[PDB]
Amino acid sequence: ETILEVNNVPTNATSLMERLRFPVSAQAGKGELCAVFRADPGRNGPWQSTLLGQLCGYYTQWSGSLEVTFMFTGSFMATGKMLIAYTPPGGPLPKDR
Amino acid sequence: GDRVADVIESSIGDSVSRALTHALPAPTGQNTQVSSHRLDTGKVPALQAAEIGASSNASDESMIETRCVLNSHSTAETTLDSFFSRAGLVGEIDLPLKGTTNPNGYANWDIDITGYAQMRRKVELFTYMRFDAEFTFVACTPTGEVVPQLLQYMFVPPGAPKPDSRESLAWQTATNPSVFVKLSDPPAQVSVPFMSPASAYQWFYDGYPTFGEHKQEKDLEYGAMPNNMMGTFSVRTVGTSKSKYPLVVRIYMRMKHVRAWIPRPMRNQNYLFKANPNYAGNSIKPTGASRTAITTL
Amino acid sequence: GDRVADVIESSIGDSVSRALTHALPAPTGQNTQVSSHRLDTGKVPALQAAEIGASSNASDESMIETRCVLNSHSTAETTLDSFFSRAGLVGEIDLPLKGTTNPNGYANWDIDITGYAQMRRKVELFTYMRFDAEFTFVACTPTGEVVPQLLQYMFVPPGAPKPDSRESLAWQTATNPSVFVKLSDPPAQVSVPFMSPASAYQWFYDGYPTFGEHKQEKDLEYGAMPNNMMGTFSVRTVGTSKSKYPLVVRIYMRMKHVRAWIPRPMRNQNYLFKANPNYAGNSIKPTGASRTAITTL
Amino acid sequence: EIGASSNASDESMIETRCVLNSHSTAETTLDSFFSRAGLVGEIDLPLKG
Amino acid sequence: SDRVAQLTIGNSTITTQEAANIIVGYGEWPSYCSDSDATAVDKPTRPDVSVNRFYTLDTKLWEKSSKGWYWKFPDVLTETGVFGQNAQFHYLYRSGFCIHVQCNASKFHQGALLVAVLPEYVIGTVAGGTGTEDTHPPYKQTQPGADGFELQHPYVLDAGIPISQLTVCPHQWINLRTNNCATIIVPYINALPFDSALNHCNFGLLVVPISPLDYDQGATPVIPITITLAPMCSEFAGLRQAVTQ
Amino acid sequence: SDRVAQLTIGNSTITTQEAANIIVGYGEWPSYCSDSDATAVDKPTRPDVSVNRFYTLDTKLWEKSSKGWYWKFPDVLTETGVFGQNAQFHYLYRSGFCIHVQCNASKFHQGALLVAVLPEYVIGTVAGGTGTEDTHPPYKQTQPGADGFELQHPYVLDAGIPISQLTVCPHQWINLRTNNCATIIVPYINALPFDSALNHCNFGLLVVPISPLDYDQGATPVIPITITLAPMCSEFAGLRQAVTQ
Amino acid sequence: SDRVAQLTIGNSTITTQEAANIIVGYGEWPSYCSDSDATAVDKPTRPDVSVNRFYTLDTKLWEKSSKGWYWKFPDVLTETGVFGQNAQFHYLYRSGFCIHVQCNASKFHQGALLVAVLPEYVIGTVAGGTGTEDTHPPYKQTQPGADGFELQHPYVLDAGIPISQLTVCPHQWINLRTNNCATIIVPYINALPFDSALNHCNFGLLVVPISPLDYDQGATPVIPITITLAPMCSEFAGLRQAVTQ
Amino acid sequence: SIWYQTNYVVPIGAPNTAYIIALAAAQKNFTMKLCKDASDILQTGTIQ
Ligand SMILES: CCCCCCCCCCCCC/C=C\[C@H](O)[C@H](N)CO
Ligand SMILES: CCCCCCCCCCCCC/C=C\[C@H](O)[C@H](N)CO
Ligand SMILES: [Cl-]
Ligand SMILES: [K+]
Ligand SMILES: [K+]
Ligand SMILES: [K+]
Ligand code: NA
Ligand code: NA
Repeated sequence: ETILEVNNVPTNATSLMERLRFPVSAQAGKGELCAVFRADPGRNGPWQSTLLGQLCGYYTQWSGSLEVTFMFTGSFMATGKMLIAYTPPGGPLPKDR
Repeated sequence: GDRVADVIESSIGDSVSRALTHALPAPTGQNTQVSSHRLDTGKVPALQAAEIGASSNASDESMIETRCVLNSHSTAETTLDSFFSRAGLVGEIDLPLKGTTNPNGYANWDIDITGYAQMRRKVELFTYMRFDAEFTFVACTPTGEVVPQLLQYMFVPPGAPKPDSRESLAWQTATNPSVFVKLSDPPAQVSVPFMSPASAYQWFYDGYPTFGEHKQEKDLEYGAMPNNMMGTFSVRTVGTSKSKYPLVVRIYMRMKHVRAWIPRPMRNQNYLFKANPNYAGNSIKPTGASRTAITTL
Repeated sequence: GDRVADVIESSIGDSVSRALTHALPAPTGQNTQVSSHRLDTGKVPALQAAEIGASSNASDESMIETRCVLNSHSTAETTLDSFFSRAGLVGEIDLPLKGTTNPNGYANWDIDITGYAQMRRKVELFTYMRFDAEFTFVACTPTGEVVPQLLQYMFVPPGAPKPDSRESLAWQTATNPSVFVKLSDPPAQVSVPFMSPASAYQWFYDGYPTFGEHKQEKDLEYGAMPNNMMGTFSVRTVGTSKSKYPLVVRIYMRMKHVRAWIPRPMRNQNYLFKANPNYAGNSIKPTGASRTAITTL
Repeated sequence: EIGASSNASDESMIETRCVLNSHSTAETTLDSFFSRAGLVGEIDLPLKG
Repeated sequence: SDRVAQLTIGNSTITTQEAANIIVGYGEWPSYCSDSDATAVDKPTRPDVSVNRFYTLDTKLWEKSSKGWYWKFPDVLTETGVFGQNAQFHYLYRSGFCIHVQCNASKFHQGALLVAVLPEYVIGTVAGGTGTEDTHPPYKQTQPGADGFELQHPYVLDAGIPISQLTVCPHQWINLRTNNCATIIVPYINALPFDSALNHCNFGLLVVPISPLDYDQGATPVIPITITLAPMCSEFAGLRQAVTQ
Repeated sequence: SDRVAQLTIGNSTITTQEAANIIVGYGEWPSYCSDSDATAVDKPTRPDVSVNRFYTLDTKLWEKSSKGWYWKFPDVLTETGVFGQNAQFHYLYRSGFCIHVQCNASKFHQGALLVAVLPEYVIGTVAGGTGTEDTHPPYKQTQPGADGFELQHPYVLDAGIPISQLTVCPHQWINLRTNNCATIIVPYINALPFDSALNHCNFGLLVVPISPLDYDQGATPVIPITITLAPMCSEFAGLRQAVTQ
Repeated sequence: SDRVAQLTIGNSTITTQEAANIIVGYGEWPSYCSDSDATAVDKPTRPDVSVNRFYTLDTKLWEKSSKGWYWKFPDVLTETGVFGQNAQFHYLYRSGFCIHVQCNASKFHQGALLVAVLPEYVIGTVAGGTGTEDTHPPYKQTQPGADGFELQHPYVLDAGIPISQLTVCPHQWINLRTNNCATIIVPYINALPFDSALNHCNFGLLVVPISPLDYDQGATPVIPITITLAPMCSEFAGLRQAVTQ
Repeated sequence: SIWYQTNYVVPIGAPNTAYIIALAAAQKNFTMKLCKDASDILQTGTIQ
């Protein structure tokens, strides 16, 4: 496992490190979207930061399952429950939870 | 575990393809057996019912009196490899000095064998085909002259960077396969494996490659099968300065280790465009020749 | 047959109810065993976690020092038949001489035992009940006097014609069961089987009997279970002329061969209507008694 | 935090069928990856220069 | 080891690190209908993974003044996913359910919810207040769908029965200092082998605060309660066109 | 005994008293996908009776001037019944089909229809007539749904290939003096183990009059052709929300 | 039992009550050089306890704005204790290392450090900014000694390579809500059996905040990161006078 | 896609925002084929 840049938005050199982590915070309500990304490992985007993504670049075809492990780095006193979903081909970006 | 009877006596999940027919060896044409006259009621081999969907099962022996003929005529030349393992032209690339097309000493050809009719009509006899191939590259000037020029051929699979100049960094070819050959050498020749992500290439794909609305603007993608898109064949003269000679590269393909499935009717109208069956609606011609009347030759 | 592994290792169709618990014989109250002092770490029977959903498993022996008590106290009186096989009033029919109600010497009572609170509260302790029943009919005048009058009781199952007069042809009772008895005879009494189309009668049915839009006009059918609708009990004085006496028929039911499933909280508000749990919103009372403070009796 | 990669597999996260995988791992050996000739040097021998 | 748990069914997995065991209603796991209990003769359809999976249907906000809510089964799901479609195209249906109620707060918040399953949960009305009117609950109240419905009089469960005795039903508590979820497995409960998913709700799910939510000003004030459930051993029969009511 | 037949699958039964046997395309019955041909790892769903049953989808009128029609599979069914729902909720699909084409007339009517199944039936355009324009067929023509579509140039099958050779494909004829139906069983045909029911039509069904319909004035002039079909061994995988395109 | 740990080597013992296991780099424990891998013929000296022991070398302050630091091995220790003396008096040296990085905060603080070992950590320069100047890093930057050095551009690790892939190297994380230390055992890594402790750094230790340090005003704001390390299986050869460079 | 199932909850005194780090890799059934050059070439002019 290598770090996936889900937060691949900031581009100025002094904010590049921010690409390595994304946030969560107290929401005021219900079923809010936190983040989204394509699962395609050899496509431009978040996966380019991973060694998998890079090695993928030297091969035309691939096959297999992938896995993304999310580590929470808030304080010990913080709690929460998140729903992480994988939408197979054909399903458009989910509008709601 | 399963306790209800219907789950126990279920055929859900049966993965065995039950076949009604089987292949038999047949190295020669069938022989003819002696037959005699038959004047019998009830038995009637001449009468058929084409509606069933089968071909007639009547043979020479049951329709006329036959002698015995021992037939040694071979069936070997009609195997798929006999039919297809013959090299035919599938591509032509021009590298002129002055021009509109590939004028800068390099060219990128997307691999598609449907640009030439002889070859295209043969492969389209089937729906699916799986095979390996031998590619031969014949290069010379437009008059067929052989000049002292060095060329580089590079196979660029989908996703690899396509060169955009005779000096592109992509020609470093550290992973893609490249062939360096002189026009004065015999034609370059290599073996290519079966490369599709699918189990076979398919000359016909009745569908779309992506989901979504299929608005007229994106109807040029109907029938587009990415599984047949093997990449680009790129060629260049090897130099930082322009070549002194105008060049032509002819590409020949020879299939080998061929398997084919689902035969279909053969093309009877001229081809107009690559990978698409459009035909000229104003010039629909009969499949073959005509005559003036059904009662005269 | 099934060839794919997932079909073979499937539990689809398992009809065996896997039970985590089992009944044990228990004819007497549990005994008490001698216990002594325990001054130990790690072991802690007094501490619980009610969140789990289970009741405490701590016993007398583990909380105080106990002596041995051999308990012979029987558990027989708390079986369902002991509790329910006692006859209680479930219906009352008036046959007056002058009046608004049943003034013509006959009456039709739809069988429903929810009109009387003592009985209704006991059966509603459970959701489903299956049982046979013994019905006793006590008849007399409104003062409790016994007069020389002949009556006819007829059970009219759903779909059988309900009498509409003391002289209805339906009283021919050629198939329905009827009881002819005199008020001077002891109370009539009969045995009735479990008659529902369902496996049990259910005092609570969270649904509608029919499909369709459920517009406010037909909301009186919410919770209506035809499976509990056993028909009509019809009674008449046996004559073409009016009876000389005003009569009252009291109906008692005694369940027997009882089975019950799914216990529920017991009714804590007065009943208002038959077969429906409406309660007076302006008079919601605490389940039991109150006191002025939590620190004094 | 331990430093290891996740040990969770498809089978323990969703209900899976049986798949017999014949896909080869031969093309990702070091020789498959590296035994392909690439340009590493260029030398010019001009007339004037 | 009683506190950590993973529930996986279909293409869905739920995790919890503050559980309080699992309740199996009436000590019986769900099962398919036997050939001797069955009566309908057509071969049923048992879709399996496409219908027996977790569906997260709704989130409520727990407030210091919340009364409590209820949902009806299978009503909550009749319009969701492949399960909904089957419930609509078929006259007969039966299944068990795995219910997972979620609610996390912090070690400084407090409160306790009673999470219970009450079979045949018939709703009553206040009878015009005086108790003289035989009024009836409207459809949106007896079958509220995925939104659930708020209790008007939790003490008598809007049905004239004491919530103090609701624990005689399969249940768990979500007491914030202890756990953040409740998991209840319910077998199919009915007096018939199969029934209509539309006309009949086999049971109701009740989530009622018994010890009110509390915390000091400054601590996250939005404390959601999310309901996730999965049908188990679903069977459908009596196929025809799709019907919603 | 070759002429009488009964086809029963699911809750549906078809009868015919003037059949001409049954064709099993490419001499192979439909089957489920094996564990070695499969690639996708999720456990598929196989609904069985609720999707493998006969659906009567359309009726056409055979007229003395009819050109012929085609339907695409599984397109014809993606919006019908429980099958449609599954095809919409799942990315992957595969199944075989039993096709039963119906057409009865009288012993005084005449004509012959060719009923054939052509795998990967790619439609072409007339290229602007002159053949200089690279135009493409629109969606309603490549996937006509249950209505089917009428052939513009039957002789070249709207694809530049001779209908005279269409018999190299699984087929039967409905020759009125002989039979009143055609029955073809088709196994799943594709170069992949499963595929999208929406983006890809595995085969097209062609019903083309080759010997035109005729009868004397006074005989019933309305001669319908009805299409009834049943998916066989349907499997679905890759579940998510419902999608129609 | 994965969280509590005691490391004892030489006359030194380290304890931790919030550990996250131990990483053994490349799954191989340190060992002495075999007679077949060796080339130098003099009998080595293996001081044992006086050099293989824990040395606490430095403390850094983690601030909300910290970029990260690195240390080079064996550079950090060449001037410390009996180990330093041996590294100076001998031409040849080899050893493995047990690295223990320490950082405790409170249950109300948060943040995550990536602690990794990168063999042959060659430092690059920004090439005059425009990238046209072939400038080189100075000695104090390539071998910073016990003080370590602060990263100028952590994202590319001051060497044109992505820190996002640094986890392909032996590492642990110090995520404050979970643990307060990282322990990595590194075997001797080199393409030669012994080498100069002065001219060559076999690997660099990187301590980089990836999830920034945070806490509310009023909580202890000084959060140190202390580095303690122990050489393992140290061997020295090629004795002469002491040399520092 | 990542959604809030309930909510991020914290007591008085703990930060209101926290971060998640994602780590990705392939499973054991993962294989690749048809070796090709990567889309990027990390040099502009000649490397000196
Ligand atoms: C160094 C020179 C190597 C040249 C590499 C040639 C690779 C050719 C692979 C054979 C591909 C078969 C043709 C496949 C598809 C058809 O052309 C069309 N796309 C069908 O629409
Ligand atoms: C000749 C006299 C025969 C009298 C026949 C009496 C038959 C009574 C059958 C017992 C029925 C049990 C009560 C069933 C349902 C409840 O009363 C309500 N409908 C519940 O809503
Ligand atoms: Cl990809
Ligand atoms: K022969
Ligand atoms: K006893
Ligand atoms: K394998
Ligand atoms: Na014959
Ligand atoms: Na205990």
